[PDB]
Amino acid sequence: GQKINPIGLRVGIIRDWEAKWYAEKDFASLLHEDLKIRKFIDNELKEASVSHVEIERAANRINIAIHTGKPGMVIGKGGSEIEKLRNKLNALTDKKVHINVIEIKKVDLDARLVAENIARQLENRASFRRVQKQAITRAMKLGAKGIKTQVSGRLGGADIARAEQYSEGTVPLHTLRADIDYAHAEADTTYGKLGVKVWIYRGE
Amino acid sequence: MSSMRAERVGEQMKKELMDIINNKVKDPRVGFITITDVVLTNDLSQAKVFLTVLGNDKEVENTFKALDKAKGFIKSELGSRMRLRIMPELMYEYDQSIEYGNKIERMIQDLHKQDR
Amino acid sequence: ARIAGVDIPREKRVVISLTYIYGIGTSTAQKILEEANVSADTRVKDLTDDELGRIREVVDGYKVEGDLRRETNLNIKRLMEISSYRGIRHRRGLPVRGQKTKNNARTRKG
Amino acid sequence: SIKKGPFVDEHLMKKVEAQEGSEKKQVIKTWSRRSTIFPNFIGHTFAVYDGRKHVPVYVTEDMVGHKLGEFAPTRTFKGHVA
Amino acid sequence: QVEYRGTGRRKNSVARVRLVPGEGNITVNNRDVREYLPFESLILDLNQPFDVTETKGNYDVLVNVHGGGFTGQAQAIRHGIARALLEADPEYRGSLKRAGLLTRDPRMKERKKPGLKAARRSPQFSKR
Amino acid sequence: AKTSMVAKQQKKQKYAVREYTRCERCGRPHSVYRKFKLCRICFRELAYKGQIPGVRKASW
Amino acid sequence: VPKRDVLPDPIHNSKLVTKLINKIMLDGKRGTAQRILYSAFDLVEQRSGRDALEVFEEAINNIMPVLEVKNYQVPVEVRPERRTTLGLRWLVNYARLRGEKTMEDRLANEILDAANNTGGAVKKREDTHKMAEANKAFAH
RNA sequence: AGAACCUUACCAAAUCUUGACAUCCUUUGACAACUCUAGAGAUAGAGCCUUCCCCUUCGGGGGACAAAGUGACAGGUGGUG
RNA sequence: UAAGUUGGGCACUCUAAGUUGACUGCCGGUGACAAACCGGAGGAAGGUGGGGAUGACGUCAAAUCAUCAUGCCCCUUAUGAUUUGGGCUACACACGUGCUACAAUGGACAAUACAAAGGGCAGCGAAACCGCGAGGUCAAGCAAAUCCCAUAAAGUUGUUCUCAGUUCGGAUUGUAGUCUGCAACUCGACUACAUGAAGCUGGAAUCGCUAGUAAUCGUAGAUCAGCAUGCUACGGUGAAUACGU
Repeated sequence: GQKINPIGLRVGIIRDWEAKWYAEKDFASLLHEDLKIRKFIDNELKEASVSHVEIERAANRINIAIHTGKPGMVIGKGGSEIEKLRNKLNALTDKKVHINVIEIKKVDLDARLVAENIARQLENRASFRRVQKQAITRAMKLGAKGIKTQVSGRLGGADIARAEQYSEGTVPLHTLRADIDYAHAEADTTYGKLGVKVWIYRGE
Repeated sequence: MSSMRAERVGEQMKKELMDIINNKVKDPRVGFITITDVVLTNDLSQAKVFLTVLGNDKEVENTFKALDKAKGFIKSELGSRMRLRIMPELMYEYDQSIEYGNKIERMIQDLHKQDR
Repeated sequence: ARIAGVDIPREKRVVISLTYIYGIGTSTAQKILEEANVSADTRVKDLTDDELGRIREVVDGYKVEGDLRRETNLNIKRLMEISSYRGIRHRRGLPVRGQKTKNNARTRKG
Repeated sequence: SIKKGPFVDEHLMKKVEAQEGSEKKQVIKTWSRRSTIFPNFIGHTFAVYDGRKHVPVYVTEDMVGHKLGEFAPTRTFKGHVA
Repeated sequence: QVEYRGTGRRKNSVARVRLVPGEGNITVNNRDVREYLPFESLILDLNQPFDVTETKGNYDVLVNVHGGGFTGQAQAIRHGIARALLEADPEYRGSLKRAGLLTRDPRMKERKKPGLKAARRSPQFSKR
Repeated sequence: AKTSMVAKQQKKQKYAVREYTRCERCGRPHSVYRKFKLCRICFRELAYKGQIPGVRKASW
Repeated sequence: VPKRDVLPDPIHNSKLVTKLINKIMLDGKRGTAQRILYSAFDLVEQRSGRDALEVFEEAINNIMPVLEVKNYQVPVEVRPERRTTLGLRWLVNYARLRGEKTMEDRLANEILDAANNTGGAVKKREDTHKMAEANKAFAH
């Protein structure tokens, strides 16, 4: 297509892969097992808005690291909920796991977090325009070299598929030394689907 | 890109253009007894004038450097003469067909030489 | 002609003469030159007493005078006599293995 | 092409064997797409299901150039004006 | 005696050209050139090194070459010969720069792009 | 439709070769890769996602 | 603009043989084309025994055109390189169109006849001359 | 980027209707391998065996289900770029 | 030593990761002195060396609800669905693509050479035996610079066909076999034999190619239990043409 998710080209040059394990011809089993944990992630997504997870496969152990929106209750008061998450994952993937929760970068300047935020804000019957203004305001307040959020679909309870963009600063896409964070989200209340792609440009 | 109307405009513009260039362009010291032929686009905004001069490769250049200045007078009088609505811009170019056609006659010698 | 079959080109090589009509054919050239020795000595008909000594015996088993004709005739007789599950597709130009005919030009068909 | 000798379905053969022990039967409902011509089907009749309705066709004595898998094209009129 | 070395890499063909004293000749893989390289009467180009470089004193050649086509292998000998002449003494380096055949040609077969076919022809246009 | 194909390819088969390697996350019948058991578009989607550690395009 | 010309030739005497081996190289095969042009070389040196250089030079000096055309038609002066290339192309076209028996009898007959300044080569030459001289009405 | 069956969305036939599949409640539970029979096959009847395997402080959970009832339902390659 | 199989080194090539390098970076001239332009030297790379991904704003109510999701309408004892046959591929046909020939630069026969890339654990089948061939059978090595798939074809070395519907040509069907599939008929491929139509470069129109290029001739991979005239990737021979808008 005209525009392709840039993090597809970015990976393998400056940034690591979403999922990582040892190389062998039995990649089908590893990928079909990883898909189960990826689909299971939604349970923690719906309450902690975890951006993404890097999963590692040791000699016989599995290491993951979630980027939660807040670590306080994902780690629990004193570890009241991590053990049951580990047990559920062990049951589902038919293999144990080594959960290492790390809080996402303190500033809410990342991509998937704000993407889910604005998706839920739209689903809660709030003006996408005002939400975008707040998002870009706090984005430039926090300090970012470039940030744009696109939306598409039937906005504002309409029947017309229109698209909007609200960017700021220098945002080099064709440039490769950009170190960006492409995200996506889906939102609706009663009307179809409304996709949003948030782009973050932090440092070169 | 050509219509009969453009042809009539070219003929009637040639007749007046030859007249003005040889009877009213005094100030350029290099006046030259010239022959002319003119073509235009279908919309009469562009016109090409083709002409011949007598002299060397510095006298044709002097005459051209004089025609370049005189273009204003030519356009003014030409618009003051003809009914045409939009004055076409005018550029003057040598009719290379004169020398090319002469060179075209040259190889005739070669055909007659080998057969004789 | 003289050697066998119906007619044989004169002053020609044997390899094309044996394949000018219904006969041994030229795809069996390697087999016939391995078994027999009568071949294209030169482009003209050099049939001598030494020639045709054993090539007729080597090709004898391939009785081709009307054998293919009778075989095909009985095959088409069975085709149009018995149920024509293949005969129905034999009018449209389809083989036993099928053709998926789309460019039905006027060669096999009316 | 050909493997395991002649190809059968091993259940139509049961029906034909059961109906051939007594006087031969001229009505046999079947599918007949995984069976081949072989001498045990002489004197019988089969209704091969071409796709709309199985139509009986009697077995003749010259089954060398015909197969019982198909008697008429499943493409009725063979998809053509003529 | 002393033996120089040169190499030629072009058209995915690498010739490990080794130069030895002698009458001036080659042994491609310990074999003669006339029958190894099919229809290769083009040895005029291969001996152009002797006719234009280092006066006309022919120098024996031993070449172990693998990869690429026979013509590419033949042109790969020229690069090795030229390199050996260079490393013999730098006096003719400039002349070889001015006599051609010294700048290695990086022109090899390029990639295949979608849109071509068995004949490397771009797709046609919607006519009629 | 395909809602019964997702189970038919998973249900019993009459003989040895009766199935096709369909996609797991997707239900796309055609254009599947037997190495990953995923369709043409699913492979592209996850490769753009960087899930597979394989290298990126434009390496030749 | 660049031509990527090739200097050397198995027969060093004439560099037009480079163009010969290039144009007769149809269907991506060089060996048999070079073989048949060597056969033409030998036969033209044999039939009416003379060095093929003189007969080839006569063919490439008598069949050279001076009148060509570049909905108007105009005679144009020809560059020598284009003139030689068109002459060699016409030679190979005559070789194709003659369709004689042997590999090179047609080729040798063509070169010899062109050296004689007769035959279909000069017929095409006078066709170019008279067709272009018919177009002189647009020169003025 | 694989049309003999499966493949395929259609027709015909054998056919069920919480349905082919899947989840939620319960009677509960390691999911039945193989044969004979009616049946074009499905499917069905059985012989046969699936058969707490993990924690079990004796349950229970889960964990699969053998069949069953239940309201949702599931489902649409039905439609709408 | 048949052969890099062996002892010896990484010398060369090649082999993967750091580093210089082509960046206008220098000179002469042109250019308003500047930018820039032309030529040159050095220089593999001279005016971004070549090739590939990265396709602005947007246009097409362009395509996809049939990857997936997806709001709404409908059937929901049928508009859902278990199993068997076909069917998307039929032909008075036309269409566009692709493959094969119209040829003696050729066909046919015999000895003979040059390539990289990719895949391989139950798969890749070393050698070999048998068979008319397809292929049947046994069998070596290898989780891979070891071993295999696998030979490169044209081409070099000699011969024949001698201008014909041709020793061009394989469309057409028939006979008997081979791999896989329980099954090769609508419905795989291949083989041995026979049969031998048109087509002798194609009218107006018409497409493709700017240098390792076209054109040509081969090779490998996926698609697969088996089935590629389609696709991708690799390799070999290898030209002129652009004066000029």
